[PDB]
Amino acid sequence: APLNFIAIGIGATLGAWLRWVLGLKLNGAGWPWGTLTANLVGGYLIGVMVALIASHPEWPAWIRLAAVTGFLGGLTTFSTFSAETVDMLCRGVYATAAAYAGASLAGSLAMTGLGLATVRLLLR
Amino acid sequence: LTYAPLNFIAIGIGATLGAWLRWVLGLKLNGAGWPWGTLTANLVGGYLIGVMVALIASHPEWPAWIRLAAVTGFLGGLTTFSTFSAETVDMLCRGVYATAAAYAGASLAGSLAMTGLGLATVRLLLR
Amino acid sequence: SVSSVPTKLEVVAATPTSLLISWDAYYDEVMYYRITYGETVQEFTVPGSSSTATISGLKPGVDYTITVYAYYDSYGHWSPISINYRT
Amino acid sequence: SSVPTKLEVVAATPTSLLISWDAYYDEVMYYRITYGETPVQEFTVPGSSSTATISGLKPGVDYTITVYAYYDSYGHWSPISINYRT
Ligand SMILES: [F-]
Ligand SMILES: [F-]
Ligand SMILES: [F-]
Ligand SMILES: [F-]
Ligand code: NA
Repeated sequence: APLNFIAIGIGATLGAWLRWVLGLKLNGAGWPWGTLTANLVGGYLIGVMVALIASHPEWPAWIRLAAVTGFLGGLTTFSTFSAETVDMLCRGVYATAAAYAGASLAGSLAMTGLGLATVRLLLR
Repeated sequence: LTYAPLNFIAIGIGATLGAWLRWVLGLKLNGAGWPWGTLTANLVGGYLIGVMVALIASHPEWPAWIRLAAVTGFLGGLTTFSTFSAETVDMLCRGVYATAAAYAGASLAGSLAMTGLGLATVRLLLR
Repeated sequence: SVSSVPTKLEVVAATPTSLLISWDAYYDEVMYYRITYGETVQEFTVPGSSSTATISGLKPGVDYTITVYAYYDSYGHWSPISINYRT
Repeated sequence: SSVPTKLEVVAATPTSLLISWDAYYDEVMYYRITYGETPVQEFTVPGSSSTATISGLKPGVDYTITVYAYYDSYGHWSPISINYRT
């Protein structure tokens, strides 16, 4: 459907803009704080959205595609994280690369659980 | 030059195409037991950013809007960490811890390997 | 308003060792349904176009909890619906 | 080919050096500098800044100095290197 392409296109554009600006303002010369922040916030917000969708089954598909598939799908990134991690590996800072992969993966999983829990606390 | 309105358009157009591709890949590949569509999007995006990083290094004369539309835009809309996170968390609450660890391992180790393959593919074709 | 998806879940027919469950199809697009059953766990999946399912291999006189999850996408599902039934 | 394209030493000290290059505006996020005997020490300088002070060198020893221009967090252009006798 054309509405689905428009809802995903608008969200992904806004999410990518936010991720880019976060990189310009936070990415440091040593560690990519902008990329990590984008993934951690996006990981938290998808936990919020998943719990909000289950509590709002009336929400049609275009809200789902614009918010999650679009915005959060554009806000987070796996390729940027992968290239940043490979660049750390070829530099020899293995402990640094392991910390970045651990903070990105285990951190995003925790933020998603926190995103699920914050909605389940404000509804009861 | 970097913070310019043309770069926002280049990123938005790229991110829109990348998100459309990930959405289609999910509709055609995401299975009932394994999210093959999300994994395909992350694996392909991991390989393509290795290709792009190697191409950018060999073409320093390229203007900034090329890498912003391709990497920051397209590949940033094609891959996803939040969708991967929600899928993995849903595996954990189901109790399939071995499946969740395998999905995280295939997404992490798989993306890094495809990125290395992408770098080596272009650097091989440049000799 | 709407709470769980599917909205209704019922055991339409039973056998000492098996059950036939059915649920109301939701207006929205369901990628797949995930069905869990166990003693008050085993899980399997049917495509989103299905509204019935067979649960077999049960023990007679045992009370089971049947839960159906409606996945709108790979990353999330609506609120599940659960019923209890003793074979 | 490489970014920076040119790399020269403007001033020297028995134990330190001041390298210099042509910094391109708004294109480099940060530079990564590596130096060691021909393990390797690293430091970074902002992308807007040219020149970098490399101190703590030993006299009469050859050092390989490499500059990496990171246009973003995920990649850098081809580096430029010089060898220098302190
Ligand atoms: F990250
Ligand atoms: F990736
Ligand atoms: F993935
Ligand atoms: F995430
Ligand atoms: Na993304």
